[PDB]
Amino acid sequence: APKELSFGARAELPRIHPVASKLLRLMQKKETNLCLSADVSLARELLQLADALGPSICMLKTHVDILNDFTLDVMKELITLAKCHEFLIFEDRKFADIGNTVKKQYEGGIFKIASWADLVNAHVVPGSGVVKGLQEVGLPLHRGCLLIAEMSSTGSLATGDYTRAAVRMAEEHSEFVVGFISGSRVSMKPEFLHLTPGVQLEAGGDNLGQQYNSPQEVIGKRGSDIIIVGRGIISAADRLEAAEMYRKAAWEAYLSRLG
Amino acid sequence: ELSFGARAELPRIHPVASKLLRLMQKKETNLCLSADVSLARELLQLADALGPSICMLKTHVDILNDFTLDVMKELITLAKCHEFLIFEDRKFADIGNTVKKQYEGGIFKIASWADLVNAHVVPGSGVVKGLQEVGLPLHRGCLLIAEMSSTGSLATGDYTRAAVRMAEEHSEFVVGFISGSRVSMKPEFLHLTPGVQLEAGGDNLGQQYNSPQEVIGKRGSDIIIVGRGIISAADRLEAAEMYRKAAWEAYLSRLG
Ligand SMILES: *c1c(F)c(=O)[nH]c(=O)n1[C@@H]1O[C@H](COP(=O)(O)O)[C@@H](O)[C@H]1O
Ligand SMILES: *c1c(F)c(=O)[nH]c(=O)n1[C@@H]1O[C@H](COP(=O)(O)O)[C@@H](O)[C@H]1O
Repeated sequence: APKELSFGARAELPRIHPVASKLLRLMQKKETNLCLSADVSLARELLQLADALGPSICMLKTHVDILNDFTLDVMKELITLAKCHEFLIFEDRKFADIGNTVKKQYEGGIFKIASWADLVNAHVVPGSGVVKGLQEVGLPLHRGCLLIAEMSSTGSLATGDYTRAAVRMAEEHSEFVVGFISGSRVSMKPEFLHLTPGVQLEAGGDNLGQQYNSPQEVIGKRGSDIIIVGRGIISAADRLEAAEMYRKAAWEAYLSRLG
Repeated sequence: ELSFGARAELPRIHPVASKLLRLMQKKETNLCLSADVSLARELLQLADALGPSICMLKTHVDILNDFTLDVMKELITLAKCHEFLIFEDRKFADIGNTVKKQYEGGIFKIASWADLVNAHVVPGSGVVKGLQEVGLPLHRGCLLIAEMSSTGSLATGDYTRAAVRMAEEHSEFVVGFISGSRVSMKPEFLHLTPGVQLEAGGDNLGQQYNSPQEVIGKRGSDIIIVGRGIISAADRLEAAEMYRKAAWEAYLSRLG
């Protein structure tokens, strides 16, 4: 490992992607490395959470394909909230098709994901055509992408050579790929962000293969940058205080690693 | 090697698989049309004209600019009229808890109109577990993606073997594979193969093509999935018939 740089300093690296630098600078300014996984089915609840929790988060992660009442105008309201509170919007679409198809899934259809999503993510299983296809729409739109190097779930096949393949692909598409979904630091290059889902304060899982680790384990011991938290926050009675708990945990773990 | 008709009757066969296998036998088609178009009107006109020639119509509804559930109602009507299955090529690849909602809910309500969906095995078996919580009650089936057609695909070796084990352990819901060749020896499982064209080639974004004769005849797969080879042709009906006769003959020759 080389000497660890603050988020603010990483935001200035020669090879940093513009989207990554925007993110890094608001993380430093706001003292948050928390990404909210806004896993709700109603546009109202999504906008209520984005508004109240916006001050506490660096990023709001969406699954637009589970919103019962999606319209583009809800994403307009979301963008306003993103601009007011200063967070990025990440559509967790986990693209996993051939380049020719992913291009259309990203740009078109009802969702027009590229129109409103600062970031998206993609699996590397199809080989590099998946990134090439996404790039063709993402680069003109000044967007970035995360590659899924590891998954949080039991029996995940994103291990060993697969994970190494994700890193190699990220390096080769640095004008579009800004980092990873992973459970650990997976690249030594500080220009890359590491975002980690499967995070809760308490040990446990769900009944469908999800596994949880703590913010201190993920950021502190495993070297990731940002925790992604859904149910840990969304299921809590006071979602604001839960968000603050996770923010303070992830931030302190980052400071101590720095540190 | 058993005929499609005989496989439809296998003791372990899923009811979706046997409905498919029966209509494949009856219609003499093992062609799945990959209806990769962005307009509902074009999708519907393709399904109607090409319906008699296909055993399955594969959609990407997330590419349809004018998706509505009424469009899917109109597609179901044609599916019943011409006798084909509807396959949403949604290539689910998230944790079990998420795919459940992506499959049942949101705008698309995929489970309400899709006979079949597919899923990547990368997340581990929870992806199947979550999908089957919605699909079993609705009497749907699922295909697991054991191999991909694209350049640099990581769905090889131990990955493919994992997909096969996962299928066999979820045989109540999983009916087969998306693969480039036969990956399983169990005749209850369907093999469907994308990356198929009559001519050698690929595209500019990593797609690779093999012929129906190579895929069905030499590699032991059951059904070809064909998109651009048909959709980009002037006369889509004659293109479909060319693909049908190729895939059908190749099957008969392997059966012989
Ligand atoms: C995506 C992914 F690629 C993983 O490896 N793990 C993972 O959980 N996801 C998605 O992240 C969120 C986790 O939410 P939680 O378990 O905190 O509620 C979910 O959106 C899931 O889709
Ligand atoms: C999906 C998949 F998992 C593969 O391994 N290969 C593959 O091509 N797909 C999808 O199949 C269709 C092939 O279309 P064509 O190249 O004939 O137009 C596409 O819908 C692609 O998404």
